[PDB]
Amino acid sequence: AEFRVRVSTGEAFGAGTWDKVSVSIVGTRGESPPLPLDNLGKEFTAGAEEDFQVTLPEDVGRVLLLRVHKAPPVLPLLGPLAPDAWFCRWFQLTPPRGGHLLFPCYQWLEGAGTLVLQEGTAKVSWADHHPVLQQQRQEELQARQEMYQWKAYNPGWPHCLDEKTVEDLELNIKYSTAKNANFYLQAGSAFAEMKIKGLLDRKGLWRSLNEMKRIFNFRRTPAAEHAFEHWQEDAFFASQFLNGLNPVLIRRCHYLPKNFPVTDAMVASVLGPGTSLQAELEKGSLFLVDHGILSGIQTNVINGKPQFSAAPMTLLYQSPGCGPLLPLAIQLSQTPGPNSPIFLPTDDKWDWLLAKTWVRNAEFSFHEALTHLLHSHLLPEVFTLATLRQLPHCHPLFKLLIPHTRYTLHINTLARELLIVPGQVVDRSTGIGIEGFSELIQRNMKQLNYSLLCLPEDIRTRGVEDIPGYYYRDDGMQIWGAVERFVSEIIGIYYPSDESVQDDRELQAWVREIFSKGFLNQESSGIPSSLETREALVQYVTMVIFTCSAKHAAVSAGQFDSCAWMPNLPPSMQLPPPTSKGLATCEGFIATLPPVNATCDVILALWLLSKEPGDQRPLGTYPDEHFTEEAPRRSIATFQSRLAQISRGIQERNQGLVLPYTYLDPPLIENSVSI
Ligand SMILES: CCCCCCCCOCCOCCOCCOCCO
Ligand SMILES: CCCCCCCCOCCOCCOCCOCCO
Ligand SMILES: [Ca+2]
Ligand SMILES: [Ca+2]
Ligand SMILES: [Fe+2]
Repeated sequence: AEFRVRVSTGEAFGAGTWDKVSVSIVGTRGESPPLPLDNLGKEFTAGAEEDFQVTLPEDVGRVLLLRVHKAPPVLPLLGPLAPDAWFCRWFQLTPPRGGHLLFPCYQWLEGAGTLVLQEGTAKVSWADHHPVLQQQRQEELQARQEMYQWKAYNPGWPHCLDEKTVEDLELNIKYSTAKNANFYLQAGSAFAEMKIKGLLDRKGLWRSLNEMKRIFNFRRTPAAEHAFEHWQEDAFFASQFLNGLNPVLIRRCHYLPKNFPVTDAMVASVLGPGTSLQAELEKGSLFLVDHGILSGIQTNVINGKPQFSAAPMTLLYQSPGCGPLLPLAIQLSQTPGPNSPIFLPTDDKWDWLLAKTWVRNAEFSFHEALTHLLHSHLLPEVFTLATLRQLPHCHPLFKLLIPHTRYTLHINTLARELLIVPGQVVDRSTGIGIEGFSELIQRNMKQLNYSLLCLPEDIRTRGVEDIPGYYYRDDGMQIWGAVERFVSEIIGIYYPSDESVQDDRELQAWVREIFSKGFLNQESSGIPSSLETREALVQYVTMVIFTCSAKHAAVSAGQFDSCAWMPNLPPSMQLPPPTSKGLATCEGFIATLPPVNATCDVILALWLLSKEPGDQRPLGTYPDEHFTEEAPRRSIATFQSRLAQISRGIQERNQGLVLPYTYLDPPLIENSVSI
C-alpha cells in the first residue's frame, strides 16, 4: 500500500525547481492517481537527494511505468506562476517489505510535460512483451522523431539536425550554462588579445619569418614551440604523417602511381647505392601520402586576393632499424609534366622547403574539411540523431551510446551558425573557403568506406601495421581493443544470439537511418544497412563509440600544436605552386604564405577548438547511471581500469620521447564530440 520515493536532482545551474512535482505509479493491475512529493520546506533543490513517503489508494501489482508530472505553484485568484525547469537524475521506489526499484531519468522537465520512466533494467523490444511497456516505447520514439528531425544541408552531404540557431535547441541537447560560459569567456578573451594587437586587421605579408613568432605571445605550448624548432627538418615533416594533426593518410606503396613519375635517379641519394626504387617498393619500405582529392578544388578569395591549393603526392622512405621516416619526392600536382617538377630533398633550400609547405597546406584543407568536420563531427551527429530517434530510453544501446552523444548536436548547430557561414573564419581566412569545404565533403562522401572508420581495418588497408614510431596507431589500437571488449560484453549480456539481433526492429531502424541519412544509401560505402549477427553489431557499435571519442580526440587535440607555427600548417597559399626549380627564395616564400589577418584568425579559431571547454568527461566515465543492472556495471569497471592501464602505458612510453604523443591519452579523450 505504501511506497518510498527517493528523488535525485541535478547539480547543474538551474537544475533545481520551486514547482510542485507529483508521480503516478503504473502497474500490471492498474495506475494510481497523481501522488504529491511535498515535504516540509523546499524540495528539489539543485543537487538534492530527498525521500517522500507516498501511499496508493489501491494495489497496482508489478510496477511498470512511472509518470512524473510537474506544475508551478498555484495562487488563488492569480493562477499559476511560471514554469521552473527541473533536471531530474533518477527516481527510486521502495515498496514493502523490501527490494529497490531504480528509475534512471537524466533529463529536463518543463511546462505541462509528463516524464514517463521505465525501470532501470535495460530491455530490448522483445524483452518484456507487456502492452503497457510496448506502448511507452512506441509513443516515446514517436515524440523523439517529432522533436529531432532531419534536413538536407547541402547536396552530397550527410543530413543534419533540422535546427538553424543554437537557441532553437532543446535543453536536453544544449551546452550546460557552465560549459557555454566557459567557452565564450575563453573565446572573448582570446579574440580580445588577437584583436587589440591589430593582427586580425592586418592585410599583408608577415614582415619576416621571425615576426611569425609573435603568435607565441598570444598562446604557447611545448609541442607548438617544438614545431618551430624543427619545422625545417625532414624527419619532422614526415613524422607528422604518423603522430601529427592528420595521421590517417599515409599508406604502404608497392606500385607507384603512373602520374607520379619518380625515377631511381631521383631517389638514388637517400636510398644509397645498395638498392633501387623498385627494390625498395617490393621491400615494403616506401609509403605514400596522396592528397589527390584536392585536385582542381574551388579556391577562396582572401583580402581581395585569389588564393590557391595544391593536390600533392609525397613519397616517403622508412629507413631500417627504427630509423627515421624520410621524404623522397614531392609532386604538387596530380598531372605530371615540366610545369610540375618532382621536388627532392637534394634540391636547394627554398625549393624543397616550399614544396613541403605546400603539402602541409594540403594537410590543413584535407584535415579540417574531411578528417575533422566530416568524419569527426558530421558522422557523429548522424549517429547521435539516429540514436535519439530510433532507440528508446530503456534500450541497452541507448544506455550505452547516450553518453557518447553529449553536446554533439549543439556544437554542430553552432558550426553551421558561426563557422561555415559567410563572413566567418572559413569564408574569411581559408584557401579553399566554404565552397572548397563543401566540394571536398561531396567528393569524399562518394568514396567513403567502412574500413577507414574501423581502426584495425584502416591500419590493415593502408598497410601500416608495422611502421615504427606510429603512436596514433599504437595507442589507437589499444583503445579500440578496450572499447571493442567493452561493447562485446554489453552485447553478450543482452543479445543471446544472432537471431535476437535481427529481430530487434528498433536496432534495424537505427542502422537503416544512419545508412540512409548519414551515408545516402550508398552501397559502395561498405557500411551495413542492417545487422544480421552479433559480431557485426559489436563492430558497428565499437566504430560509433570510437569515432565519437578517441577519433575526434586524435584529430582535434593537435590542431593548435600544429598550426601555432604557421609555416607548419598554412591555412592558405597566395601564389600558385612553382612551375620551375631555382625560383624559390625566402622573400618569395613569405609572399606565398597567407596574410597576417588570415593567419591569426585561423590560429585563434584552432586554439579554441583544440581545448575541451568547461568540465571534462573522460572516456569510459559515466556519472549518469543509465545502466542500473550489475553485469553492465562490471563491464564499465573493466573498461575503466583497462583505459587506466593503457594510460599508464602511454605515460611510460612518452617519458622517453623528445616529442611525446598525448592526443590519445584516455584521461584526455572526451566521451563525445563537443568542441
Ligand atoms: C568592447 C569591449 C572590449 C573588452 C575587452 C576586455 C579585454 C579582455 O582581456 C583578456 C586578455 O587579456 C590578457 C591579460 O590581461 C591582463 C591581466 O593580467 C594578466 C596576468 O595574469
Ligand atoms: C575566430 C573564430 C573562432 C571560431 C569559433 C566557432 C566554433 C564553432 O564551431 C565548432 C565546431 O566545428 C566543427 C568542425 O571544425 C572544423 C573547423 O576548422 C577550422 C577552420 O579554421
Ligand atoms: Ca530551475
Ligand atoms: Ca514543501
Ligand atoms: Fe572538433
